[PDB]
Amino acid sequence: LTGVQNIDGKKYYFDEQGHRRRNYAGVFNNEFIYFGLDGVGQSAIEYQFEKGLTSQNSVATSHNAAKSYDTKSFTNVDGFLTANSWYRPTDILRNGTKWEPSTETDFRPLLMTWWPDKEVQANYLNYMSALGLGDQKIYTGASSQLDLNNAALIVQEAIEKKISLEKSTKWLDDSIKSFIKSKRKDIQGNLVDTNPGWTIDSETGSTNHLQNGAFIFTNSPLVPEANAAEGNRLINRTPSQQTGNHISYASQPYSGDDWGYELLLGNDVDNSNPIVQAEQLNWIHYLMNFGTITAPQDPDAHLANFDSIRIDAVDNVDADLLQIAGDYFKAAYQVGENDKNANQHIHILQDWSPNDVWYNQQVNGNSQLTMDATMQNQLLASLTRPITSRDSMKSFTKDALLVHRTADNSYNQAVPNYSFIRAHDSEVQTIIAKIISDKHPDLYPTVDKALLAKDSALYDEAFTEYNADMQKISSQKQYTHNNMPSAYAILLTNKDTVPRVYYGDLFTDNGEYMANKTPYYDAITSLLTARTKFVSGGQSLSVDKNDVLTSVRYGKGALSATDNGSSDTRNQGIGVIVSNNPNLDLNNDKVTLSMGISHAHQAYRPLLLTNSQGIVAYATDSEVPQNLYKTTNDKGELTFDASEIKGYDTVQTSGYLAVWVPVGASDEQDARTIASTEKNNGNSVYHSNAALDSQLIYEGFSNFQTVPSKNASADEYANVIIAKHAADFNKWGVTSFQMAPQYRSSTDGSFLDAVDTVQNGYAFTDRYDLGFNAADGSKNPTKYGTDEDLRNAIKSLHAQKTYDGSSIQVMADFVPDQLYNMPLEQAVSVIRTDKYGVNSENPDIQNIIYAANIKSSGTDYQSIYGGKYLAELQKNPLFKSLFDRIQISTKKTIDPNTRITQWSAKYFNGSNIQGKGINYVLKDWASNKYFNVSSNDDMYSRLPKQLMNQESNTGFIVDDIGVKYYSISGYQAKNTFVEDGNGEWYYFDNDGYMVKSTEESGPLRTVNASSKKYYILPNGVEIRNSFGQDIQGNTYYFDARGEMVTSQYISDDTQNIYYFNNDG
Ligand SMILES: OC[C@H]1O[C@H](OC[C@H]2O[C@H](OC[C@H]3O[C@H](OC[C@H]4O[C@H](O)[C@H](O)[C@@H](O)[C@@H]4O)[C@H](O)[C@@H](O)[C@@H]3O)[C@H](O)[C@@H](O)[C@@H]2O)[C@H](O)[C@@H](O)[C@@H]1O
Ligand SMILES: [Ca+2]
Repeated sequence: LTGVQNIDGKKYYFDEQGHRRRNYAGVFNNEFIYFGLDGVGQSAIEYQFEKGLTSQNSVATSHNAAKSYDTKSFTNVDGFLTANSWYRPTDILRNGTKWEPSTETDFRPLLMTWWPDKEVQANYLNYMSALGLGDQKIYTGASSQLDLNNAALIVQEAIEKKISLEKSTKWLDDSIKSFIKSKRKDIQGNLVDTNPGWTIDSETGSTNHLQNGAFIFTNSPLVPEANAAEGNRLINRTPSQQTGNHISYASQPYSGDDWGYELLLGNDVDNSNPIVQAEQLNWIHYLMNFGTITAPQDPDAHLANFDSIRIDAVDNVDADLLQIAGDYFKAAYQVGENDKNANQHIHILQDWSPNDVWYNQQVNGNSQLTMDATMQNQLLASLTRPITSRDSMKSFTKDALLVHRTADNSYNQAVPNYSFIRAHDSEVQTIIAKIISDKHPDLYPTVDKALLAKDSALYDEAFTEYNADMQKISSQKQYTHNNMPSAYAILLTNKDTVPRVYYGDLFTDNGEYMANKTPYYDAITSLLTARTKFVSGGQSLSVDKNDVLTSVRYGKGALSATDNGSSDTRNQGIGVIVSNNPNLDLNNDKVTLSMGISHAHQAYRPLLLTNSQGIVAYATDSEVPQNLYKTTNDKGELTFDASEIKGYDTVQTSGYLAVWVPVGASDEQDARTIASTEKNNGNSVYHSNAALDSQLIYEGFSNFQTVPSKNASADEYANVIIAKHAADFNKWGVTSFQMAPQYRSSTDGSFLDAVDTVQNGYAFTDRYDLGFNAADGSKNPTKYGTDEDLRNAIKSLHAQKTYDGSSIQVMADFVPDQLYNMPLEQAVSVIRTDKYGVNSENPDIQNIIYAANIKSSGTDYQSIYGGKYLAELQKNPLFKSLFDRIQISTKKTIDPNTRITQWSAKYFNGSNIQGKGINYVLKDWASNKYFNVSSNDDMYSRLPKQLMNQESNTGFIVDDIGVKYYSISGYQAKNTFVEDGNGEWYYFDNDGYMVKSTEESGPLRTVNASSKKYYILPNGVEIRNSFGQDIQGNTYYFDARGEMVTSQYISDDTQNIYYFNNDG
């Protein structure tokens, strides 16, 4: 059978293929039929909407009309209304039994007396009915307007009685907010959001962001105060892309890739805005003078200042900031003059992209130290990986390493760098999340998915496993790093690098600060003090035929194996042996430590050695038994037998580790070198040399440190423990103490940093608040301590003095990228995007108005200190070059003339998706304009006419000329689409009349001079997800938006494909 058929008094269409069709329109045997989803024909002549209007004027609309139309009587966001708007009516139905004038505090939720369409009204009624206040009747969007209105009166009676009983409306804010986010069962049987336009479910777009979605803020004439200047909101200005275009600075062996992207986390700060760039400078000046600024009455306030900064998230922010900072330290502390001044202020980059190393060198001029990621990645791959996945030791002599150490024999050649093995983030968090995954596949089956979980009970569980696996032998380490002391032994003996030690190597990553040691503490703290006494001179790496790494330092004064050295050489210069093979069987093969010829016929003793029991550590010459002493031959070589070196499997080593030092060193002996005072002509601020290698960084925190409970004793707080243990860090050779960010944390759980169990300080609302006491004067700390406790930690570290007589530096975590959890809402124009700022191309969310949490309180410490010192600094001659500098990305100078005391949306690139819902800002569907109460401009819609006690009618009205529609608010449809409760779409033209196709002008129609073609029946029904037949017999398809498809193949329900060409 083909064509039109009556099967059981019902019309069906069978195509020319014989297939029964659904969602097909056409003129068949001179009759216009629409085969709906059923596959059943409906008459495309007969109107499908209930004809008629109902007045929204009631006996009660005179009373429930707003007393004042002005902002006073409406809660609002910059004049706009949201679903959580409350308003003051003229009268209150007090206790459900009398109309009384409203007082100044008699506000009620807008949603008690007005809804944006009938379906929301229906759902509200059934929900308030679930709480016992509403009627049993179960009204739907299908039920009549008049019934819904009367039911809202019965609900209102019940609300008012409850309010009179409580003498409070707080319970109603609670219940309406819960209604707005409510879920319900459906026909499918799955839970769905009741009100999708008011939840994250409507915020659909790209998932490529840490928080599953992003907005870019853009300008729009509806919102004057959130609009940025022209040439601001620059995106993705990484060091590689700072100019506007990617630039590889890398040469033949090395990569010049960029892994950056602007929108990382939170609310994204526009660091391309010159006023923001000035406020970033002001914040650095505040940190570098924190003591003198916060405790002016303390005579020692000048000892409680920070000395250096680490730049955080370098790949995510405008790279102009690196120059701004590098200028400040030249202006303030003359770091450009010589190594002596440079090395007193050691800054570091979190520069993960391979190109950044070379950007830093060529453009940056080394104002901050790059990380050696090639060293980190190689130490991990060759030793820490379990046996299956492990690289050969021979990889340490490869070409792709940043600093070749096989033949390093000179100063001022290597790129100045810091190298490390682990970070608060790097190689800690990922391991925990994998444990969560391997224990709970039901919640997070893929490893990446496990990262994101915030449950306190999930971390506690994952950590008892993590801690237990760290105690296991290397062959049974399922998650923890193997060979950790072997890695630290290479790192701490290497030349031309500033090593950084992670807190969580020495201590447990979780629990009380400094309270529990790792299995590695003895090995690593031995190496740290030994570095101070022996590690100096040139270096060489080798690997013998058995893959045994031998790293040698020749001692101060000697730069190669054939160098005779100075008087300092003899008792300096360590040698290290590492194997990564648990079954190493040397047999007849010999391992050789070739110390220098400067070290011929010389007694050596062990610092570290591997047993089956673990690693033995000898702290002095006299702790070594005399048979373990070994003397070098005439060439300066030590030789080892299978009786000494074999494969091991302990907690601390897969393979072998040994460290040998020359006998007879004094206790006065320090291997470190004083910084040069000679003037530096070079582009770089730092130089890789003996004085710089004398430095060492200690990352003094972990994410998963337990957070001192509300009534914690004074000595749980980490900054107090730091002050106690100040001498221990100096003993370890620490010259730069990298503290945690000290900023008051968010507790909201938008991210892992924002979790109340681990409030690390990277998630903050008020950058200037380092734990100042509360308003009442009660002590109110951060995770680490009060402002007092911080100032005292800084003084204790400053009181410690290193080998050159200078203080131990204290480093601030400089975090310019984002702000979290801002208190006030602002209207903003948004586009849905991914993390790169690429338009996710959602039609519904293009330049729409959103109520974003994006405005600071204006009573915070930002409001006190923000831009405060820019007036002072501009007047200082030393800072002239900073303020006159043309920045790379902006091509303008910094703008210190405006102060930022309240953050506003105009200073942000964008934000993560906040889950308010697209239609959270309220809007009349007929006029398609937003409500605004602060303005009577024509771009905004006036209040719904009922609320201003005017005549108001809603529904469809047939007329001698055509069909008009009025919304629930009482306004006429003009130049919009309108969905009926039946599910059908219609369109209304400029004249305010429904578009209907005619015999003379067929169903395929452009409507809005938009070049977009739709299919409209004689009903006025605009068909969607459907096929449309022409009078000529041509067939077109119309997508989910109703738009005609062109040059494209459409797939069908039954897997049938039709490919429609351009225009037809
Ligand atoms: O202030 C916000 C945060 O600041 C710090 O973190 C900043 C950086 O966070 C991430 O970097 C961590 C990540 O870096 C490397 O990831 C390697 C990946 O590189 C590519 O994409 C590659 O193609 C991938 O295969 C590979 O996985 C490290 O090796 C890894 O260990 C680290 O986890 C961002 O990605 C960076 O762009 C940011 O600059 C601070 O640590 C955070 O806690 C703060 O919240
Ligand atoms: Ca940014």
